Amino acid sequence: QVTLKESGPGILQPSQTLSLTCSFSGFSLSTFGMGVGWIRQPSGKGLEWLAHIWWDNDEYCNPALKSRLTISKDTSKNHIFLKIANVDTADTATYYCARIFANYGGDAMDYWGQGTSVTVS
Amino acid sequence: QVTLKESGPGILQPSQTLSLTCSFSGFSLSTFGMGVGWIRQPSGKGLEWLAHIWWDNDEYCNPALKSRLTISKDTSKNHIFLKIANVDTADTATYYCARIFANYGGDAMDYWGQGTSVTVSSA
Amino acid sequence: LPGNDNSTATLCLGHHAVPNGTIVKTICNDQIEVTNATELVQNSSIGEICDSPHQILDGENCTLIDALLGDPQCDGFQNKKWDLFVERSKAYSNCYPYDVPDYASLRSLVASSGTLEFNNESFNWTGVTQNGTSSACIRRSNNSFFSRLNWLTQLNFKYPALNVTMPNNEQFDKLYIWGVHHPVTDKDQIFLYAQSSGRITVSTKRSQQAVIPNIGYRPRIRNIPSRISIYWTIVKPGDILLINSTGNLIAPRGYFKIRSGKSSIMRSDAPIGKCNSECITPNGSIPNDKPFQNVNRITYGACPRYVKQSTLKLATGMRNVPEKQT
Amino acid sequence: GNDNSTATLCLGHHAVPNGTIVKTICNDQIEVTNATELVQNSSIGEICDSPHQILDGENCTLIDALLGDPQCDGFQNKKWDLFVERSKAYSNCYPYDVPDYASLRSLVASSGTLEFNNESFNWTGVTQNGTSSACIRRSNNSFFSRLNWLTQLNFKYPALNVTMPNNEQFDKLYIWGVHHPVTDKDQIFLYAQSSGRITVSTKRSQQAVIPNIGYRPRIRNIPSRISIYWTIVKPGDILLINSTGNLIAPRGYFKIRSGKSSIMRSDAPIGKCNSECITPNGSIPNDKPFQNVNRITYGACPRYVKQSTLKLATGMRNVPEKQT
Amino acid sequence: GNDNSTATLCLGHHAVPNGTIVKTICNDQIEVTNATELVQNSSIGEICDSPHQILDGENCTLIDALLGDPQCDGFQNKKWDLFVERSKAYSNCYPYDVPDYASLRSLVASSGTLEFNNESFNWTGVTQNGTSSACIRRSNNSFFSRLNWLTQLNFKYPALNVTMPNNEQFDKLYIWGVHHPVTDKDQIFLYAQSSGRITVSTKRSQQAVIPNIGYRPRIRNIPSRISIYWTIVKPGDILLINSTGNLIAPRGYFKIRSGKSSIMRSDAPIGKCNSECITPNGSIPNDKPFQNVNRITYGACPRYVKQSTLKLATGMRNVPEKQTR
Amino acid sequence: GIFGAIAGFIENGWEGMVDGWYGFRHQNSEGRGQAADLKSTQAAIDCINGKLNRLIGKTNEKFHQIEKEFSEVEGRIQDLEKYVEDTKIDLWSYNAELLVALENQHTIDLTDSEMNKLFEKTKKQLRENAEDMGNGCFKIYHKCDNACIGSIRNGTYDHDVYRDEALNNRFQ
Amino acid sequence: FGAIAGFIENGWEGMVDGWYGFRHQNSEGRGQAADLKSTQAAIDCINGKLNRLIGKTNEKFHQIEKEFSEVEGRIQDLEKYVEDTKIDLWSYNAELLVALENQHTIDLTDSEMNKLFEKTKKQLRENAEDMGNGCFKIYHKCDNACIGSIRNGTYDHDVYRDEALNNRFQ
Amino acid sequence: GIFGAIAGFIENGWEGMVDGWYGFRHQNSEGRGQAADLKSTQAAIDCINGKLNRLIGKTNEKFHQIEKEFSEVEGRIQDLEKYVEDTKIDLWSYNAELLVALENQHTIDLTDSEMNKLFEKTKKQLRENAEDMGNGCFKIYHKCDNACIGSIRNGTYDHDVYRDEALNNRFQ
Amino acid sequence: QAVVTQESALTTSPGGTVILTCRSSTGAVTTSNYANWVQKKPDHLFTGLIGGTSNRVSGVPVRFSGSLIGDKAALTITGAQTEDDAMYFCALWFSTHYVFGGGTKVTVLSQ
Amino acid sequence: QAVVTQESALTTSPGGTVILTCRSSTGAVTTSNYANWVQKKPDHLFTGLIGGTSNRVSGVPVRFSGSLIGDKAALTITGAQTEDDAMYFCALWFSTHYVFGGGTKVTVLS
Ligand SMILES: *[C@@H]1O[C@H](CO)[C@@H](O[C@@H]2O[C@H](CO)[C@@H](O)[C@H](O)[C@H]2NC(C)=O)[C@H](O)[C@H]1NC(C)=O
Ligand SMILES: *[C@@H]1O[C@H](CO)[C@@H](O)[C@H](O)[C@H]1NC(C)=O
Ligand SMILES: *[C@@H]1O[C@H](CO)[C@@H](O)[C@H](O)[C@H]1NC(C)=O
Ligand SMILES: *[C@@H]1O[C@H](CO)[C@@H](O)[C@H](O)[C@H]1NC(C)=O
Ligand SMILES: *[C@@H]1O[C@H](CO)[C@@H](O)[C@H](O)[C@H]1NC(C)=O
Repeated sequence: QVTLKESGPGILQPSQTLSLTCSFSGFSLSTFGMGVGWIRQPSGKGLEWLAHIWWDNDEYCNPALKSRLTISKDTSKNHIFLKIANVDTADTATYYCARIFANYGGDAMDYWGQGTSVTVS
Repeated sequence: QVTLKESGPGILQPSQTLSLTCSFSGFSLSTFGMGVGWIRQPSGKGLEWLAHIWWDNDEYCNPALKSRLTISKDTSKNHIFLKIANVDTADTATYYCARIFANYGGDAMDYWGQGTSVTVSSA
Repeated sequence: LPGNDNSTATLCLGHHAVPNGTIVKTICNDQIEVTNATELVQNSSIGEICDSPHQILDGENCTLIDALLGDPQCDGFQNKKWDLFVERSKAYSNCYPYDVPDYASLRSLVASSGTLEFNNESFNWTGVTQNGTSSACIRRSNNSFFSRLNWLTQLNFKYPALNVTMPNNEQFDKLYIWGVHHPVTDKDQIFLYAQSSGRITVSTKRSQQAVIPNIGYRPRIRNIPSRISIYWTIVKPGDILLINSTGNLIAPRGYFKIRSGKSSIMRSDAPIGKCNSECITPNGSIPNDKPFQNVNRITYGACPRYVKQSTLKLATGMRNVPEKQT
Repeated sequence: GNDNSTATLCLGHHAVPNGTIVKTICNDQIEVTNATELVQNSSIGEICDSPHQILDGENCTLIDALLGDPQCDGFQNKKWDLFVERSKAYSNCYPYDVPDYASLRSLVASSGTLEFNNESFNWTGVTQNGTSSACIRRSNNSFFSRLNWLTQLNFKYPALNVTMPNNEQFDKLYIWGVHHPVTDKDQIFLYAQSSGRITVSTKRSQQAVIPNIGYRPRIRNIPSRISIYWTIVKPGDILLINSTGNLIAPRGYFKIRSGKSSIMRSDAPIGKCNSECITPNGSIPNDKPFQNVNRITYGACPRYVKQSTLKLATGMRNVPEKQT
Repeated sequence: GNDNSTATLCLGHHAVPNGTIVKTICNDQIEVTNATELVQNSSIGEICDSPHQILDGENCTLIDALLGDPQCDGFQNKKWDLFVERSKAYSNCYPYDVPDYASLRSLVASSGTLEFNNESFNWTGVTQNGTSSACIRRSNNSFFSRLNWLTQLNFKYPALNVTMPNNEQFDKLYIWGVHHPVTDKDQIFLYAQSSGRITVSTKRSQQAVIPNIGYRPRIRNIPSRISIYWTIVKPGDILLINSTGNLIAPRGYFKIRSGKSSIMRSDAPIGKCNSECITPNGSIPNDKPFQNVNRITYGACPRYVKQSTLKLATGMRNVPEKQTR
Repeated sequence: GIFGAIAGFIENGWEGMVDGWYGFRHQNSEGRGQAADLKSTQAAIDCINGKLNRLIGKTNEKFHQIEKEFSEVEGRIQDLEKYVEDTKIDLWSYNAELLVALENQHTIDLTDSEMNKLFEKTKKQLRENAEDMGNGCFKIYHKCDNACIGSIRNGTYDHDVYRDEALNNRFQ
Repeated sequence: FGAIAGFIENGWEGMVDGWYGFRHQNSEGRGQAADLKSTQAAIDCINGKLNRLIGKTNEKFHQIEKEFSEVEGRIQDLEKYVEDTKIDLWSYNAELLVALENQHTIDLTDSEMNKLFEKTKKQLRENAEDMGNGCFKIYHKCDNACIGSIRNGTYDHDVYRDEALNNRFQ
Repeated sequence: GIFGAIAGFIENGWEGMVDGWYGFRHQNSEGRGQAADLKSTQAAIDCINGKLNRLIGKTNEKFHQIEKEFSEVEGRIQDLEKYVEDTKIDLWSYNAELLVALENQHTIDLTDSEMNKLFEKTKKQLRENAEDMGNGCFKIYHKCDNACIGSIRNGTYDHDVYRDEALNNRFQ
Repeated sequence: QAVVTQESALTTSPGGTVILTCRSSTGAVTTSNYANWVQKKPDHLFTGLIGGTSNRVSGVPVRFSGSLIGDKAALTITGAQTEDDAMYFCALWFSTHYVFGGGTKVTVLSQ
Repeated sequence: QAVVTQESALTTSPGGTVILTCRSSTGAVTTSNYANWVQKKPDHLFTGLIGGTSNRVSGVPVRFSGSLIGDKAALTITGAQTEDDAMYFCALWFSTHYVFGGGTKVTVLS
């Protein structure tokens, strides 16, 4: 079956770096036309999409966070790395993981992860 | 008016032969595009289509019951006969004989009979 | 169930088929199915021979050579032309016993002529007695001999040498049938030819023959221990037939006209009926519309070629694809 | 985006790098993948008697076995399916010849039977079992195992009128000879008469011959010749012999039948195989429909074609390969 | 012009206004543009000896040339490849009839050799070189050139026991005759004995004959006949002749070989061509694979058939243009 | 056992086609089209009788022949006469088998090819107004009654006057 | 007049350069030429027949007497019989051989040019249509330079697709 | 290499495949796959099998014939025996030549024609989903994975389900 | 074996729009499958609604309609009433037999 | 910044028809914007519903449907039930990134 899980520190000091690992099963990155998304919930406001990574090492990300966000992958062990530098109290949010399927006609975010809450203080 | 009636023994012993006769009026099997089908309901599960007979002596039945199902027709007295061999507890069902209309574009499952309850037990 | 619009059409084109197709072989396969197949061999016979196109002469226990020499019971075949002689297995000689060198040669040539037209000739026989007779060849309950032949015997116990000759001037060939009589003992040779020895010599302008009589004993047939060897000579137009002999001579009465045509001989026991057919076969008559037949190798007239195959099917339609579950 | 919905499914056919060459109706150079040779141009080199009974010659011709040559004394009452005449065959008996040589050799070999039965002939008044010093049988003088030389008696040679019927269900073959002396004195010394004549007859045919005294080239220190004649007696017939000299009377009769026996001259030795083809070169397999080893055959054996090889294509055209 | 983006690019095949008719496996009235003729139904009309040696008949048959007829003496020791025999031939010597004429004529025909050699037979005290009256050569009277007539020396006949041992390699053919007188009076004065017997013998075969006395029809004022027999001597064999009269003896032998020579009966003249076919009607080309001129043929020739014509389609279908539309 | 526009040459062989040999069968708004067709039956017929007449009635003349069976055993002459007919029967028997087998293959091949020419003749008749599902049956769009179908058999069937309806039940 | 055909409804005698050719009508007017691919193929199979027949002879030097003057017995009858059975078999063999190659030749040239018709049809996979009489209704207006490309086979359907589907369809 | 599925039924054939006589080669996003068809090769083999059993093992039994060679020389009788033997060899040699030269022509014609139906069968099942060009290959739409190759190999390929997706490629 | 799967149950208010589906595990659902829709009231007999995926049985009100929605067949009820509280079954033709689905319970809140 | 705005909340009875809108500041939405709707149940996970404005994610019921209404993207529900009470978002692609909307609260009277 399809299942993605998130891991994070949870509590971090201001102006630190964020390290999140997204582990997924049931689908391997060698398949043509699949990526994984990355969206966070500020727990009360609306969602904000930030970045995603495609299968051919092609990356798109939020223009508002070009200089502070770094996203990588681990094809062999099916792991996804998310890096956010210079954290702030605006980044205090519940962090979600999701997959995106690249088929003809458009993209679809079918299955999403459970989520990991991150608090900055 | 189009009406269909089912008749049966009701209570049968295991490993017997089930005989059901369908009585209908308002139409005849000599007309082109006319047929009568048998559908049973085990009273709680889904529907199971058994077989049907077309007006040109064409036979179609469930492949899972081909060796145990025999169905014929009588045009003179307007009757439909169905035989089931080696009955079991899974054959305890309410059997419906129904009219199927063969027209252009597909078949119409318009008219259905009231049905006849069939119980298979050794008590 | 018949889903169809009022505009969509089919125009399905096909061919015919039959529920019962004919089994017939080809060069690639051997069990292909074609609609109708026509037999190409004639494996059936009527059982009789009909003389509608040809003039058939029946045997009636008389072989061709016996009628040629003039047997008493074969006297009904005098000067009777024929188109095909039929010989019966019941044939048996009932006259003076005889044999001929090259029996198949004399039988074939006179069958090809197909004409027993015989003319009597007045041979200048001086110093002999003609019309010799035997007790084993009875005609009308009286002693006789071969009808076309002439036995010779002494007159006053003397047999002068015969130097007879006659020429041929007619435009056709002349066939002469003459023989030599072999005695049974030295007493009979003296008592029937007045000379201890004997010699026969006939000659034409292109060929000659010479026979010495072979004295001795032979098995008894029809109460006669002697034998007669009969030879045939062909005399061309303008030729001269000279015969010199001193005994053991069977004189010929005349000549047989020969020709070339379509006449032949055939041994069969089939009876004679009335039909309209050309093929003649020892089993009877057969239709000739088929291109092949397997009745018998012996045949006559316009006949199909003989094959050893019992049946040969020829397709006359197209391949059969019937049924399709209904 | 859109994935390219392209495909080829480009079907093809089998091809071989090494294909043989087969001629067709309108061309002679059309190579094929597989082909089978149709004619047989090779032989084993020996004759195998697996479906047939082969009787080997051992320098003994067929006629010498009929008459009883001393070197052919081991071929008494022997049948076969194919008679092999060795090219090394020679005569070691009294000089002789038979008019119409091919006919006597044909009917005897076709019958394939030398079951000779001694008959009850009653030649009296003559000294039979005549000797000859040119057909020695291992110690002394002999004449023939199937013939009897009829010599004179005390200056008297009575005429012989031996009659002997044929009451049996099969045809009888009689082999009787005629001896020709070299001098008139020899004729007088051996038959006591200056003239001779032999006449045999049946109910349908008669044979009469006259001896011819004369000189012949000397063979095996014998200047004379013997003429051999054969007579066939049908069932129910009677064979009558009347002669006054120069008669080589038979000792009995020969059975004559019909069958698949035949005769052929060959030099190949005998052997063991499994085939139904016998040729002078040897034996060949009969699987192929044609052959060209020899035109003489026996049994279920293929025809003789003139072409050295005939190749039938058992496959389709290859049209080599794409290469590079 | 035609700038409406329309093109045709039609394709087709050639045609001929005059098309011939050629048969197929079914309906035979189909038309073919070009066809070839297959059976040779015509002949030049004259046999030409370019590849082979043709010797003209000149009213002389093969046996008369063999026996040395006075009018055929020009064929002494002449080789040939096909002995053409004319239909105007006749004999001008002693009348003779041979037993098995078609056999002796055939083997000499295949030999293709009339090279005669003279062998000095040691004849005993008998008069040789008998001369007839009907066979004339330069108005001197003569006999057969390749034979020898023997009569009584003074009043006797010392019966001949001569023999010729053959020791060469090639096969030999001997032609010897037997004379049949007309009456016993002529028999007595000629060969000095009322009886007669001629016997030849080899190491493998023998031939026997007895003279016959009788009258025969008058031909060329000679009522007596001559019978000719032939004997073939194997190399290493011996020919032995014994006779007591009425013997015509050979002066030697004819060489016999194996080859491709034969005979042929025709009336066509002799010319010069270049072909490998000889037919009694004439010479025909061999390019065609079949012919029906005559069944008798010689050399590399097409097979004989019965059809008058046989057209082979060297072209294809000839559907007509049916004029212009 | 029902009328469902059954297929043609590559699948089935019809049984009700008795007057003709290569007939059509159309299923349109009326429904039935079993009928015969000309110039294709006769063409297949033409090669059939042509084989027959050349084979039936073509008989040669033989009057006098040698004896084929004998009652007395003879020498080389009887042996030669027996063989000279054995080789004649054997060669004629093989000629008969080779003829009828080769005559048979051309019969089936021509008949199959004759109908294939007929099928493609109609296929080139309608350029883009119809296609085939792959069973010798076409799929003709547009208002085609029996008169429209019958015009296809007889030759005149204009593609352009039926172009507008053809392209709407097609690629568009 | 115009609107020429081919294969269906007659060939023409206007061309004698080869055996199979082409005829096209476009802006330059009238055109006609022939190809040496199928013409050579039809020729080579035809002279393949005319080499095993024209020049093939079997040597025969000595045979039996095929005619007779006098009358004889079995010997003359057998010699006449052995000649009639040989002629009749050879007469049948000549008839069957002629009819076999006549049928094969007619079908082969008919079948071989159908390969030429199919070859030029698949080159115009959708740039041209069929007219039923051997003609191809080619779209995408173009001059005489196209006709050589068809014979050479260098016709690219992709570069001419724009005008090949505008006259078509719509 | 160049790949491209170069040939098949035109130009050259295939030499790697051994398991059958006719096969398929497809190129798509999944790579290259090859597999032979056991239906078309059966007819070609059976026709070839029909040639072998009809000639191999079919022999008549001849027992007694005349002498064919002679160490002596004779007249008409020996010459006739040589003539009747020579004309039998000539007729049988010509019969063999006409037999093998006709079987090869039918074998080559049938093998080309039998697998011609194999190429024609796939085209009739791709009435609108594919195009055809001059090397025997196809242009099959839609995206043709391992399922479409199997479906067209087993004959259970539906053109209507991917009918509208095929037309966009035909549109451009 | 060609199982047929549809929704287990559906709910709506009187007047709402209900779209039922009929899915086949063999693959695409086409007009050749001849989808048939039959409803079963608890006290009334079986009455058919749509035959041949597009042809409507005469007598049923206009709110019932059948069509093809993508890869599966569908039955649409526009403006459901209080009398539509009944079982709903679908049948598909697989060229040899008819296979009925598990059934969809369409419940309308009437009380 | 290409902000995306949706309606704040919607209320309906069980069985009614609900139409949602997804507006943006850049202008009209075409098929290249790849509109996506996702659903947030209060005690469950995010569930993708429709991708590319026409390709529905498999597993959801047939009631949900997305299409283009006028010049704008939209999502339609035919006959909502009491299990549809969740929070509905909407995504748009702007050729470099996904701008994710404000959300629409669908309230169903249970
Ligand atoms: C094609 O159009 C014809 C003509 O309108 C239709 O035939 C009629 O259809 C109606 C409606 O089903 C029937 O009540 C009539 O009885 C039909 N008339 C006749 C004369 O048959 C036909 O049904 C249409 N076909 C399709 C597939 O829509
Ligand atoms: C049917 O068979 C007969 C058999 O004689 C044949 O003549 C006839 O032509 C065949 N008919 C058809 C229509 O094939
Ligand atoms: C043989 O002939 C003699 C002498 O006449 C006689 O005694 C004897 O019985 C005869 N034998 C037979 C078997 O006939
Ligand atoms: C094409 O064919 C034409 C006509 O035969 C010829 O002249 C020309 O050389 C060929 N090649 C090119 C490249 O045009
Ligand atoms: C039949 O074709 C299917 C379709 O891909 C394939 O998977 C299967 O292997 C083939 N064979 C069988 C025996 O089902």
